[PDB]
Amino acid sequence: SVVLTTIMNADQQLRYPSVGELEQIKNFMEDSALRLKVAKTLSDANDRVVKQASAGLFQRRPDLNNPGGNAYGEKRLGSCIRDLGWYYRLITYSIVAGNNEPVERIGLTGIFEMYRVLEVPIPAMIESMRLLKKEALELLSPAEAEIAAPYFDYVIGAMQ
Amino acid sequence: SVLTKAIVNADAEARYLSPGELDRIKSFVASGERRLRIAQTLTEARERIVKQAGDQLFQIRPDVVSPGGNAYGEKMTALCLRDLDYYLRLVTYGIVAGDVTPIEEIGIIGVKEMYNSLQTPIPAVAEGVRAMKNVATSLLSGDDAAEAGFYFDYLVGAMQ
Amino acid sequence: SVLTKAIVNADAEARYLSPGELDRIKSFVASGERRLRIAQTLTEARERIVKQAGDQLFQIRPDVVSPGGNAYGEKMTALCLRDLDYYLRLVTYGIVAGDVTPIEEIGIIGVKEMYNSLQTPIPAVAEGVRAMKNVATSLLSGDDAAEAGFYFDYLVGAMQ
Amino acid sequence: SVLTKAIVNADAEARYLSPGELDRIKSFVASGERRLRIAQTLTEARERIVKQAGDQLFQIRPDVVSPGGNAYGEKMTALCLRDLDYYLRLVTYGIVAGDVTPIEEIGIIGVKEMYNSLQTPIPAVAEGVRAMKNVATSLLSGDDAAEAGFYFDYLVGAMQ
Amino acid sequence: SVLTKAIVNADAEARYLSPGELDRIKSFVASGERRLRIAQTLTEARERIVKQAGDQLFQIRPDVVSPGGNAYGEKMTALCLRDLDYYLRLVTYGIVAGDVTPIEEIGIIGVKEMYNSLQTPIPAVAEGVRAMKNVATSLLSGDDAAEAGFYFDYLVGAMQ
Amino acid sequence: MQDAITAVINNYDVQGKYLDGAALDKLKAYFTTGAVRVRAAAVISSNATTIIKEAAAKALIYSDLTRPGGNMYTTRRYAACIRDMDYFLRYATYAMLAGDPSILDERVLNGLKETYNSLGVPIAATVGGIQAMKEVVGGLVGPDAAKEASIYFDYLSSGLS
Amino acid sequence: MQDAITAVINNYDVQGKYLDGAALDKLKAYFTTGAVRVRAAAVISSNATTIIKEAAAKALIYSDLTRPGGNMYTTRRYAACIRDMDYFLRYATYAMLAGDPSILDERVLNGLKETYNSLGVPIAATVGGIQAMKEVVGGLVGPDAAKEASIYFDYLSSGLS
Amino acid sequence: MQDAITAVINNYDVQGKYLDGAALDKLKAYFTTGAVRVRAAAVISSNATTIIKEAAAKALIYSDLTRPGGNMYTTRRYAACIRDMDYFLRYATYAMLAGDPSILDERVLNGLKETYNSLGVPIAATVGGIQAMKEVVGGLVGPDAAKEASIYFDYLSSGLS
Amino acid sequence: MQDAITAVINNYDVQGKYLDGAALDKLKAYFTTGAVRVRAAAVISSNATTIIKEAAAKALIYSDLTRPGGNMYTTRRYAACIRDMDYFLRYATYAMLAGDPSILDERVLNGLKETYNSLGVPIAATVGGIQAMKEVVGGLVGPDAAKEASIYFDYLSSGLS
Amino acid sequence: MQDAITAVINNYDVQGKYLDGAALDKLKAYFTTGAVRVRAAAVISSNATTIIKEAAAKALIYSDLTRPGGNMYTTRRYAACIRDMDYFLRYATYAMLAGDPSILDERVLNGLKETYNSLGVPIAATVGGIQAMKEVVGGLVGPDAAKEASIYFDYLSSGLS
Ligand SMILES: *C[C@@H](*)[C@H]1/C(=C/c2[nH]c(/C=C3N=C(/C=C4\NC(=O)C(CC)=C4C)C(C)=C\3CCC(=O)O)c(CCC(=O)O)c2C)NC(=O)[C@@H]1C
Ligand SMILES: *C[C@@H](*)[C@H]1/C(=C/c2[nH]c(/C=C3N=C(/C=C4\NC(=O)C(CC)=C4C)C(C)=C\3CCC(=O)O)c(CCC(=O)O)c2C)NC(=O)[C@@H]1C
Ligand SMILES: *[C@H](C)[C@H]1/C(=C/c2[nH]c(/C=C3N=C(/C=C4\NC(=O)C(CC)=C4C)C(C)=C\3CCC(=O)O)c(CCC(=O)O)c2C)NC(=O)[C@@H]1C
Ligand SMILES: *[C@H](C)[C@H]1/C(=C/c2[nH]c(/C=C3N=C(/C=C4\NC(=O)C(CC)=C4C)C(C)=C\3CCC(=O)O)c(CCC(=O)O)c2C)NC(=O)[C@@H]1C
Ligand SMILES: *[C@H](C)[C@H]1/C(=C/c2[nH]c(/C=C3N=C(/C=C4\NC(=O)C(CC)=C4C)C(C)=C\3CCC(=O)O)c(CCC(=O)O)c2C)NC(=O)[C@@H]1C
Ligand SMILES: *[C@H](C)[C@H]1/C(=C/c2[nH]c(/C=C3N=C(/C=C4\NC(=O)C(CC)=C4C)C(C)=C\3CCC(=O)O)c(CCC(=O)O)c2C)NC(=O)[C@@H]1C
Ligand SMILES: *[C@H](C)[C@H]1/C(=C/c2[nH]c(/C=C3N=C(/C=C4\NC(=O)C(CC)=C4C)C(C)=C\3CCC(=O)O)c(CCC(=O)O)c2C)NC(=O)[C@@H]1C
Ligand SMILES: *[C@H](C)[C@H]1/C(=C/c2[nH]c(/C=C3N=C(/C=C4\NC(=O)C(CC)=C4C)C(C)=C\3CCC(=O)O)c(CCC(=O)O)c2C)NC(=O)[C@@H]1C
Ligand SMILES: CCC1=C(C)/C(=C/C2=NC(=C\c3[nH]c(/C=C4\NC(=O)[C@H](C)[C@H]4CC)c(C)c3CCC(=O)O)/C(CCC(=O)O)=C2C)NC1=O
Ligand SMILES: CCC1=C(C)/C(=C/C2=NC(=C\c3[nH]c(/C=C4\NC(=O)[C@H](C)[C@H]4CC)c(C)c3CCC(=O)O)/C(CCC(=O)O)=C2C)NC1=O
Repeated sequence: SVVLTTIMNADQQLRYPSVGELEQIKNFMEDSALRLKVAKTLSDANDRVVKQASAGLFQRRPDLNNPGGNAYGEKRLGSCIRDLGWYYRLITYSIVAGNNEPVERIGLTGIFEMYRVLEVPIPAMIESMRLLKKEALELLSPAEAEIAAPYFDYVIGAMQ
Repeated sequence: SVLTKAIVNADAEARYLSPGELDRIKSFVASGERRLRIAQTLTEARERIVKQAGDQLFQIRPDVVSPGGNAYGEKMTALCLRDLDYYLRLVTYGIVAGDVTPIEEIGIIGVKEMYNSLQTPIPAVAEGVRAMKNVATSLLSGDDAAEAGFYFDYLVGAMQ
Repeated sequence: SVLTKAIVNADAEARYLSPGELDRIKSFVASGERRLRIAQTLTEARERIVKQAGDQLFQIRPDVVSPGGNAYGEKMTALCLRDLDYYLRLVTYGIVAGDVTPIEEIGIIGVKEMYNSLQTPIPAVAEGVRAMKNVATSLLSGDDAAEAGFYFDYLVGAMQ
Repeated sequence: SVLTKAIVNADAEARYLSPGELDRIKSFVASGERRLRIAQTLTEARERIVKQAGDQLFQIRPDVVSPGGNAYGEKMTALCLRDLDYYLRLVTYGIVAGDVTPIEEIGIIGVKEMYNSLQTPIPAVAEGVRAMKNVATSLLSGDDAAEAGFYFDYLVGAMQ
Repeated sequence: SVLTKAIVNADAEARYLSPGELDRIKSFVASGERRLRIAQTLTEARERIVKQAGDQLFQIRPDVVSPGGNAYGEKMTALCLRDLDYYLRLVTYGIVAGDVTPIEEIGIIGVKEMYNSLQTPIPAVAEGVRAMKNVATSLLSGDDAAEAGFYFDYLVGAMQ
Repeated sequence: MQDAITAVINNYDVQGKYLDGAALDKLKAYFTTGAVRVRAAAVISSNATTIIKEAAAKALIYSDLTRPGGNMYTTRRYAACIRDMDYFLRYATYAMLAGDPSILDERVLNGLKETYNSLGVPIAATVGGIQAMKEVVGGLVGPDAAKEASIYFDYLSSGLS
Repeated sequence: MQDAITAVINNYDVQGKYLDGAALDKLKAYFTTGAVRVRAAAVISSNATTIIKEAAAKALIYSDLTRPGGNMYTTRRYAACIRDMDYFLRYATYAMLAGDPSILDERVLNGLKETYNSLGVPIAATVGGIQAMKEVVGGLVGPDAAKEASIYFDYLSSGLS
Repeated sequence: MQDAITAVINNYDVQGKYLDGAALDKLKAYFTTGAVRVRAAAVISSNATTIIKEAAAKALIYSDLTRPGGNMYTTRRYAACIRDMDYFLRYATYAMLAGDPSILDERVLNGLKETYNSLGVPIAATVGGIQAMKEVVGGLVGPDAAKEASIYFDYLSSGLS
Repeated sequence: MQDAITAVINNYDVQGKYLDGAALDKLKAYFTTGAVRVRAAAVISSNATTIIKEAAAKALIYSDLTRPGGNMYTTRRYAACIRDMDYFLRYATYAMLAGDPSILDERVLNGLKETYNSLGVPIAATVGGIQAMKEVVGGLVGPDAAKEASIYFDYLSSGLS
Repeated sequence: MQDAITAVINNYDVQGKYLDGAALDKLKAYFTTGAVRVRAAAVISSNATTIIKEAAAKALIYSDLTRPGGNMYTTRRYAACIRDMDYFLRYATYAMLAGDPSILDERVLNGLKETYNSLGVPIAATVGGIQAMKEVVGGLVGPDAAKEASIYFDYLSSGLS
């Protein structure tokens, strides 16, 4: 989280938190009251947004469910949908957390090294998270959309 | 500043600006109006603040203005008041910047060596900064007084 | 208290409490919880505040414990500390009441003739009260510190 | 309004406005939008309120529309209805103002003398006002109903 | 101003503003920026203009600063320079107004009586105004120099 | 005079004691009933004159008091008695708001019994009128304000009698 | 009478100071708002008479002012209107050409209440007539220039009442 | 005295109209600036004595005023002059809070000119002191309320001079 | 590196002055232009890769750089581009977030001409590629935020060439 | 390391559970109190050396530790013990800010026990110094953060012992 990111820098430089660092640590909490319902709203759709994004993604890329495709079969499709659910859970975790910490530390550092022995399309995950961000914002208002858009941008900005 | 501390931090990893960093930069630009107003209010009353802080300092530590004192004499006292004005200027710079980065480079790094060479009481200078903090917080509303005094306490802690 | 000096004004005109008076008589009861908690907090640390206030008072004005001093001797400084405890009790009373009304009756009206007959230094007692203010605001949150500092400053100003 | 009442007391005591008075003004300006909403609703629904309050007052005391009654006749009753409209406008003004200075200066001072001169039943007028109270509180939410009804009860008390 | 001289001129005939007067008002509002810039330029250099003009005047007419002179002595010379500064201020007022209406009422009507009572040489004051005109025209471009100088010649002619 | 908050303060000030836990509990007990007192005060203020009318109707008028030989006979004495009822109602409201009968003892009950006996005023009739007012006030306020409303009326009646 | 240009100079002259930044900002603001004023003055002119007729129909006529007893019952009382008006126009067209109240206080709105009180002339009616012309001129003049004309008309109405 | 809200209400009541869009926009125009006014008033109240001290130092004392023959000579006259400065500052604060110089007209400038002429007080020196206080207040409050604060000090100065 | 906030402080500290009106106006301008910059930074991010591909297709590819002999002829020379780029993005997105040339002169555009001269790397080609990215980002970002992004891209291209 | 927030995230990610009402309750309970954590951390940072001074004066020095044969004897060992003092204070502040002793376990208690055993450090003396730290910090920060500060000092003392 933000506290972890600040304390890591402080301990790396061997010093207390800074006079501009506490101003950010306090501003990270005052919007937490609003943000709690923002990440909450995506929480009770978690088995629905991914379910719809399957219908947004494997018709866009039909080779994912074609004989030369990686997601042929009901169980193979289930794996891709479970991966989408994992990414949705992680992005919600980071939304509740602050900085990129929850997603980067768990399911972002080593995507290419995983898929290197997995044969799963990174350019397909690009559109997958594009559609996830596309469908997860209309549940929110524009005020919440402004507090949700950058949190969605990091996946398609990192895997690239 | 906050912008420098945020952009260069997301440049040491070869990534774009973090979705966690497309925030507190935001609160900084939001509170920039209040920061500018507070800095202007401190700047208008620079002479009165310096004069009263020097008065309080010379009462509380009268040994410095004695014959065996570093600041004994009219022009050695003028130099002490000039140093107090310098630190008030640095505090205003820190307030506008939103971080103690500029004040740190301008008037803190090596201050121990400089004052040891000149044979000046660093605890006396710290007490002068505290008196300046009291006089400054006497001229401001509670929130703005706390905001200015937080930087003043940074100066007091650093000169230590 | 706010209660006593709002029925008195209504009775001075011989009317009922006004619409604009029955709403100001509600904010005080709302802040009564905070006032009671602050007074209990100050009451818990009554001896430490008294002892430290006496220490800073004697350091600032050692003439009172000089041979040509009113409080010269162990019993004379004991009486000074007892007066300090009295004034701290009055400040707690003012904080709970929400106005300065009880403290004026108990320990301000006639204090000039008090310490003139007893030959006690008013500026010395005022400095002791200010040391109490510092020690007390050292043990409180910022808003509560300001609320208690209001009554401490009133006592200092009235002893003048 | 609340501003005028605070300023009058401050001028009477020859002192600037207290922090409590400033907090009261801040709360009043916070409640301004709600006060405007209640006033707008009553203004939009005034005519029906007037007609129902008139019917309620008449069937509570039909003697006023009797041969020996003050309001006997079409043009004699139109004046009573216009008076009820007048006090409804006054209570809307009091709602927007926040306290009863405009109502006091417009419709209750000298009202006893005026109605004694006109030989109109003041207690009957009070019951007619209470009918407006019921009809108006029937068109508002609970706390808005309490807010408007407080001014209505003020008018009822000021009548007698 | 021109607006005053135009609107009141079309008010003595009981008509609206003439189509012949829905002009040069327009030229005045068009040249308002230039007039404001010229007035600010003169105001910025008020001390240099006054000092040099007084120098030239005292060289041209040394009798006034002689023992039998009206302006003999350091404070009598200070008063002469103050009068010159007053007339420079009036010239700037005329420039901004676009007409000599304000300077006429402020410092021309009755000036003959005042200076005759004080026994001051009106031709000497006129020469001082001419010196101020020369110094002012030395600091301006040709068009702006002519524009300010025309008011200067108005003052010179009026003091006559 | 003192309110419920400056009454505990005066108790702890004549002993030199600080505000211990019991004082905090007492002040909490007062603070928890703040809003109901204000609402009851507003209700009595808005319904004052009707209260006096019903109290007089139930207790005083339609008797020998308003007849010749009574102490309510003649318009001047009737107006004086109704003004006294108005004053009693207003000071009862003040005492109920302050949570203390100190104002009642200080500004109503001092010298009132001897003034009434020096004038011939029937104290029993006064107490009956105050009780009728207490009944009407308890009826108007509701369960929330009835008991603490009635305690100050019974305080006034006990001080008079 | 004063405009903005003269008002700033008069205010800065009694205290004897040169024109500083604040004065140059006020004069600059007037100079920037110097074309819409001129255009709206011409718009108020020409269509003056229709403005007066529409305002009269909207506020004055169709009321007690025309029936027997009113202060516009007959002609010549009707004729004192259109006149009476044409002032409140004319003036305040002067105001929104040399924008400052000043003229409206010195020439039109000064002792007018005394004259009306001595001549009858319902002040509430003649203020409703002013607001009617305010509406009609706001309609005719335009979106942005509807304001400051509304300002001067409101000043006239408020000062009269 | 009257403020923005009461001024709107009165200038609609005297014409007998209801709250329309213009008055509503005026009232939200006052409402939007509520926080700035109260913050500036709190700052002025906290720094009241320092403002008077600095204004007196800049404009009055250390001159012929405080020497014999000056009006501000003697302790009685010095105390009266600083009391007058406090008067002007406090009433300017009230006017800034209410958004209306009506309080200044009713309770400050009425007869002040003739009173000062009778007492021999230097009116020009008083206006200079008021302007020094205005400068100090504008320094303390900041651009947020500097203009609103300055307009009422300027109103006081223009009324006196 | 420096932003506007740091630049004003640095060139006001070397001369030892407090922040005056001009410095406040510059900081005011940056603070007012502080939201479109943040939005356009996020817009540039995510759509970065398509921006690079469009710029490459528009300027670099379909030219001498792809046939045998070119500096993008084979793979890994095509790979050193997209890389090389992603800088000139990344940087100048930093510039249009902490707006000042500074970063572009200290980190990216400094000795780059020497490196390209020692490694081949057609500078005219790599600046035409910069202008293609400028056009595509001006298209994607918006009407007003297309400028200052054009400013930093022009600074990069001009400095490189 | 972890704080309260990331501790909740990891504790739910281990079983793959979305954030529920209980988890959001824990996050709310952490968020509602961290502002006092920020103030306490600022106070501790501003008074770091003073806290070490009073803790050493109360618990370590004026004893056999500073005399010959003591562990704190000689300036080298004195500086080592005070650096350890400062490190304990800083890591306690980090733990109180994060609301979790995970950082204390990972970077403080790991290897410290048998390290002190191999170096001859008196663990009882270090524990006494840590508790003196906690006493001074509780005195400084006040009731708001006293127990939150003291719990992690107790954690350090219990881990060492
Ligand atoms: C519910 C109506 C009761 C009633 C009323 C009644 N009123 C009149 C006449 C007038 N009433 C007013 C009132 C006001 N002027 C004000 O300024 C205000 C407050 C802003 C008020 C309330 C006035 C001025 C008049 C005079 C006539 C007029 O102004 O046009 C009359 C007529 C009297 C008559 O007997 O001729 C009546 C009857 N009568 C009832 O029975 C109702 C209870
Ligand atoms: C139901 C009423 C009974 C009654 C009363 C009565 N009272 C008077 C006269 C006075 N009453 C008062 C009252 C007060 N003084 C106070 O300070 C207070 C509380 C603050 C009160 C209530 C006083 C001072 C007087 C004397 C002066 C005066 O009249 O104002 C009278 C008049 C007696 C007479 O005629 O001389 C009456 C009748 N009488 C009854 O029969 C009822 C039981
Ligand atoms: C009759 C023509 C009018 C009328 C009268 C009315 N009166 C009452 C009640 C009372 N009237 C009095 C009167 C007096 N007491 C005195 O000392 C004197 C002076 C000699 C007078 C005139 C009193 C005391 C009462 C109260 C009851 C009692 O006498 O004990 C009522 C009853 C009111 C009620 O609420 O019950 C009425 C109706 N009513 C009319 O309509 C006539 C105009
Ligand atoms: C018309 C909407 C209302 C009205 C008016 C009315 N006015 C008069 C008479 C006069 N009105 C004026 C007015 C002015 N003189 C000025 O100098 C100015 C400002 C520049 C004004 C506004 C005066 C002086 C008179 C008397 C002399 C004259 O007529 O010129 C009358 C005539 C009254 C009579 O018959 O004696 C009337 C009727 N009447 C309405 O009904 C409207 C409310
Ligand atoms: C001297 C023993 C003490 C002392 C004095 C002190 N005074 C001033 C300034 C002023 N004192 C006066 C006094 C008077 N004006 C009157 O009309 C009378 C009655 C005859 C008196 C006594 C005034 C008007 C001033 C203001 C300046 C002026 O005269 O123009 C100062 C200067 C304070 C400052 O801030 O500049 C001082 C120091 N100070 C001590 O410590 C002594 C105990
Ligand atoms: C692409 C449009 C053009 C092009 C480029 C090209 N570049 C290289 C190699 C390097 N480029 C860099 C660049 C940078 N280092 C920095 O630090 C920065 C700023 C932060 C820049 C811009 C460097 C240092 C190298 C050399 C080391 C490396 O490769 O990382 C090559 C490879 C050359 C080779 O084969 O040896 C190429 C091809 N080629 C084109 O056709 C365009 C004109
Ligand atoms: C005396 C000329 C100066 C001075 C000294 C001073 N020292 C202390 C306290 C201590 N000094 C030591 C010293 C040493 N420990 C070692 O191992 C060695 C090397 C052999 C030395 C020299 C220690 C350990 C202490 C702490 C107390 C203790 O010994 O247990 C003080 C007291 C400070 C306090 O805050 O109490 C003082 C004053 N003071 C002067 O003014 C001289 C310049
Ligand atoms: C001080 C209150 C007590 C004391 C201490 C003491 N410590 C050492 C040496 C070391 N202390 C450490 C400590 C740490 N390593 C870590 O990672 C952390 C937390 C992040 C800590 C606290 C280490 C590594 C050493 C060894 C290396 C070094 O000296 O820096 C000494 C020196 C022992 C010697 O002389 O060899 C001492 C004296 N001594 C006392 O008397 C106190 C009870
Ligand atoms: C005693 C002399 C006299 C008269 C007559 C007079 C008339 C008069 N007619 C008016 C209106 C009006 N008069 C009429 C109509 C008519 N008028 C006629 O004489 C015809 C019979 C009829 C048309 C066939 C209409 C339609 C209006 C409304 C204004 C308008 O036309 O727009 C008005 C304006 C106020 C109002 O609307 O009532 C006046 C003053 N005043 C006087 O002093
Ligand atoms: C010796 C190793 C090597 C190869 C092979 C190579 C290929 C190569 N093909 C390219 C483009 C391209 N290549 C193709 C097409 C094809 N590509 C094929 O291997 C198929 C035969 C065919 C599809 C059937 C197209 C269409 C483009 C243009 C870019 C685009 O597809 O948008 C480019 C980019 C530059 C350009 O546009 O010319 C490279 C790097 N470069 C190398 O260094």
